[PDB]
Amino acid sequence: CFTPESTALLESGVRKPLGELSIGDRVLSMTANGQAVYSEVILFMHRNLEQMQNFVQLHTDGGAVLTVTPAHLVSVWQPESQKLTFVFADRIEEKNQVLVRDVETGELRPQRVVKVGSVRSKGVVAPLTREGTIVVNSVAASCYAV
Repeated sequence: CFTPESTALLESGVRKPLGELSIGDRVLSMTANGQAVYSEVILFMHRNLEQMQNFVQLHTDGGAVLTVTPAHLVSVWQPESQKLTFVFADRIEEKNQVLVRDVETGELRPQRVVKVGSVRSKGVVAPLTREGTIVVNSVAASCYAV
């Protein structure tokens, strides 16, 4: 799950916080091969704005900050094997590479994690897109926490 203040990018340039994102909205998502696409939000697997929760906070070298629950699946680039995979947020370490939207090109490109923090805050949201993934605060993630 994500925090409700986290940002989705909608198809017509709109930004919406996850706590106000609605079914039917089309949001930026990443395909299994790493391409950016728009995908409709079709349901919420979880949506509780009052639920207190411990979150991992991943800060990237380019200034994206992803706040997700420990078992949330986050996209990771492995440069030695040149392969995209998913890793639990709680397993991600500094210097691991996540996939971040470049404002210059709109592509999702690898960026190093520069800080791993934690926070306890209120509200959890898990929108599901048709693609099964979502770009949140410019960082590519699964829709799923395990």
